[PDB]
Amino acid sequence: MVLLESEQFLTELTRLFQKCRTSGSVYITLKKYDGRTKPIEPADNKCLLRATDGKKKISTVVSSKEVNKFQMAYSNLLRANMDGLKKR
RNA sequence: GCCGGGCGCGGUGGCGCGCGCCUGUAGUCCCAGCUACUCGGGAGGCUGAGGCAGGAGGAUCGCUUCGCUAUGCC
Repeated sequence: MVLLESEQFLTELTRLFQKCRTSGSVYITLKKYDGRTKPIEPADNKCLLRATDGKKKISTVVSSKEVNKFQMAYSNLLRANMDGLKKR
């Protein structure tokens, strides 16, 4: 798939959230990433996040050296783009 | 040989396909065409892949529920 870095991944996730506003759903999947590139070397410090809407899909890999920078930005992006609920 | 799958709607005689919904792998991009006919063509990555039968777990399709008694010639 379209594998991008965190900087472009967040921007494209923003576009997905905006495009799935009036019609469409946003699918976000998080899973521990081993690092394999060939069918069954195995790394234990990677995580994989895939964002799709049915038509366009993007994927990203976050490691230890970038977890600290990516966590806050991802949480802020979710807070900004996941509005539209009841406030009780 | 493999590189998503399924549900409903729609088009086509048919394939490819468009829309909405749900759900995966470490593992896809582009161009719209093939012309009575079961995946049209191009460019990339992989060695294991395909089919059958059971089991638990998601969104959905079809069914549903007249007696008692009280103050008293104090």
